[PDB]
Amino acid sequence: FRNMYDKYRDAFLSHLNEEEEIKEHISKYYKLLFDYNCLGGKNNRGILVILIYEYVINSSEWEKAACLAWCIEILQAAFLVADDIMDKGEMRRNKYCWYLLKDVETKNAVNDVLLLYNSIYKLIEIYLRNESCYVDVIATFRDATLKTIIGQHLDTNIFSDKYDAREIDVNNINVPEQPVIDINMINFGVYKNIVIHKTAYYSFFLPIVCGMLLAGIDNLIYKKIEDISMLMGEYFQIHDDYLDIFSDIQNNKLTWPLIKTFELCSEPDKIKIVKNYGKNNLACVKVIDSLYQYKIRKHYESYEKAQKAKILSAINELHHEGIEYVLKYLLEIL
Amino acid sequence: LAFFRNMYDKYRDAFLSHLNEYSLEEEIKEHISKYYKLLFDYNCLGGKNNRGILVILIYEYINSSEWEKAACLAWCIEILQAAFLVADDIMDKGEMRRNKYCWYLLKDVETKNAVNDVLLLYNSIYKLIEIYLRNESCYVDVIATFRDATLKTIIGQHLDTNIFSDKYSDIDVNNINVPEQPVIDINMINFGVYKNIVIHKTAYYSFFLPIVCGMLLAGIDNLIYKKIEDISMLMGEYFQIHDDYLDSDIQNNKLTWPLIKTFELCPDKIIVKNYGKVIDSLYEQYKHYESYEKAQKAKILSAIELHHEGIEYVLKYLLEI
Ligand SMILES: CCCCCCCCOc1cc(O)cc(CSc2ccccc2C(=O)O)c1
Ligand SMILES: CCCCCCCCOc1cc(O)cc(CSc2ccccc2C(=O)O)c1
Repeated sequence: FRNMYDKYRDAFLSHLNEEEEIKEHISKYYKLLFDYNCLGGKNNRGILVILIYEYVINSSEWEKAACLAWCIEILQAAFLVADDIMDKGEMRRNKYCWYLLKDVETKNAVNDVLLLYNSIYKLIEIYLRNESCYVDVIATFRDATLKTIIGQHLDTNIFSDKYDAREIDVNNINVPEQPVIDINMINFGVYKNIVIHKTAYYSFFLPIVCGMLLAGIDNLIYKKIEDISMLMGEYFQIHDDYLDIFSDIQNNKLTWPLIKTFELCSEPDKIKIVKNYGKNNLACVKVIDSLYQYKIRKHYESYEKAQKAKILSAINELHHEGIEYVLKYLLEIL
Repeated sequence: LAFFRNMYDKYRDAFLSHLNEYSLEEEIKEHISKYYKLLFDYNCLGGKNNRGILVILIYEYINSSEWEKAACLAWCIEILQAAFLVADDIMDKGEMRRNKYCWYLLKDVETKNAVNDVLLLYNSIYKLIEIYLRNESCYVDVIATFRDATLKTIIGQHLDTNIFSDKYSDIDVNNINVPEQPVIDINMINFGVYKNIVIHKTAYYSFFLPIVCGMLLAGIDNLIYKKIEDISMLMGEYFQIHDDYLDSDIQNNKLTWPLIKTFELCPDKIIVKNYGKVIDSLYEQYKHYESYEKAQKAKILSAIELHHEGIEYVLKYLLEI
């Protein structure tokens, strides 16, 4: 996989490359945009396409599968660039975030998101325009992205001022909304709504469905895969929330640990939480951290056991030895 | 007409419905709606709608089902326009757009949302086209037209943003310290480059796309598309240049027509010390626009050798308005 990279980068660079001085500057820039942001990640989404396809093969077919696999990694790159803009991040994959670079800046990074994003659909035209799944593939990418955009919306706004059912001041361009958690949003239903949309569709559903469509599978097994994907996304974002404890607390994010602590702590501790969650002051966080007291460590281990079981149960009702093997596999390496 | 402007709520609500069919909780769905209805309303309405009407005109030159599909494409262009405006304002750090505050400036919105909202508006387009034209034979071609124009636009934007920048000289992935102070580069101050920028940044999506949209839906592939591409390239220029004439362009260190015309014509070049912060008085110093508009209008009418009385009429018409 990691070998095929240059081929797809260059095919798109080629597309762009049809005044000479200008063409040359464009290339130096866009090659870096690709290299800087597409390489360096673990590539789980990418390999998943290749694995699922394999288990459901001449060189031409790999060419097409590896294309889809790389298009996922591009999508990922686009999301990381955008998310770092939005969250005002510092570090990503142990380098500076793209937008932070003096030769890049926020102005270019925005434009670059749209570029990466659209690059995907061009590469799919180059390699799969004639395949019968073509239209379905481009649709999968579109629908997964839309779901991701909504999941991102929610994650950004769940505790925000705009969330009665007061509307938006199209005249207030000044003053800020003193980041303040909203106890009404601190429940599992909402969290799942965010986590499923923000991560499950593009991290699991998309790659699997890509590998399945190319292979010729529409059939009632896609909805089975959607549900497994929903389950995996949760299992997994929640894992991530467990680690980012050992910026989210100051970044005022809805996390699993936050919700578990809330449904579990005494009416007086809930108030401490509200006074310290998301605020700048270090005493405030050193303290949420100490509330995590309710042995969140242990409550995770309990959830991981139970959720892993829910995931395996749904996989065994799939009736496809090849896909079952891959998903059992990914659930070990995820 | 304002028949077009009437169809608006239908397409906005179709896409809002799509969202409202997601696996979410009712309270959450309600907030989502409130927000996205505003994103559409605030950014899609208020414009002149030339790109929109162009689709409807070209197509016309018809039962209700056909309008439904053509007005879809027409609105999709206006949504595209909305997304480009939102994005451009973030990039150029703008203040006012259509005589209100820019979307991203709003305290309930901020840069963090606006970015995400550009992607949402953009993708909304392709969903609307699935809804209204999934079964049409031109479907695949239509979605590609939108894709290719966007890509050209994106490149045009890249150029417009960077033509005078530090990296364009005869990238440091470790420098994150406030950017270099902006300086024009005399090497870039020529017509070739400017047409490169203006063609890509505006011509494909403002002219080519809406015309090709009206053409594909109508059943025209044929060798007349490349004719339309060229007219479209020409109009793009004719028109960005007009906008340069009305023109914070000097202040924003932008490559403009007046800048290039003055440069090829003017010790005065050493412009370099004041552009991007008297430039104004260098312009009244050196009428040349009125000369170009007469010549370019002629070049455009001459190309409209199209052999199609219906299309020719509309293009002659748009060139007036
Ligand atoms: C339109 C707005 C875009 C919204 C998209 C939000 C993106 C955040 O969702 C994520 C959540 C996670 O838990 C993990 C990851 C990637 S794994 C990863 C993580 C860090 C570094 C490298 C990698 C790597 O393997 O490539 C993504
Ligand atoms: C993602 C890459 C970023 C893309 C950036 C593309 C730049 C888009 O900005 C513009 C370009 C133009 O050539 C003209 C206009 C104003 S026309 C207009 C203005 C306000 C209302 C209605 C209209 C109308 O003619 O319908 C704006």
